[PDB]
Amino acid sequence: TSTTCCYRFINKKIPKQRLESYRRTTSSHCPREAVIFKTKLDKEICADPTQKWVQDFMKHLDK
Amino acid sequence: YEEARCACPARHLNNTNGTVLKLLGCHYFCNGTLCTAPDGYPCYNLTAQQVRTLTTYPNTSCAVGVCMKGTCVKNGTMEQCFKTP
Repeated sequence: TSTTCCYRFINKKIPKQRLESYRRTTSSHCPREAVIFKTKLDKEICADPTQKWVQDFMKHLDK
Repeated sequence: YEEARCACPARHLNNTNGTVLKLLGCHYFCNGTLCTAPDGYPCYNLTAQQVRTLTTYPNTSCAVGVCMKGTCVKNGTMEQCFKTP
């Protein structure tokens, strides 16, 4: 996953009860810095870390 | 739904030029959908012959482009691109 990057972000907020965890894309050379949420349906969804709801859910899942 | 389904992490091609990773073409398959990268997104447009010999080190100058309704529109910049494996 060293060259795995998010080309598109989800535009609407994912309901908090539907999330499991997250990770960041690890290449600094990815065009768009991204966080990857993993949902209860075992899906990986790209989200824009410049949005507040993404920041808040990151803190939530961290605890 | 189309947006969420297509907001999947995707493998990009690397390069030795120190610039951003770029998609090979402008389409990616995930979650049961052949997705199109958003207009403006960076891509490589490789010829059929270049794709045939694409490997884990650069062996051809790869045309840089931008995605536009599913086509990688070349902008004239050339890079030494390669696949990660």
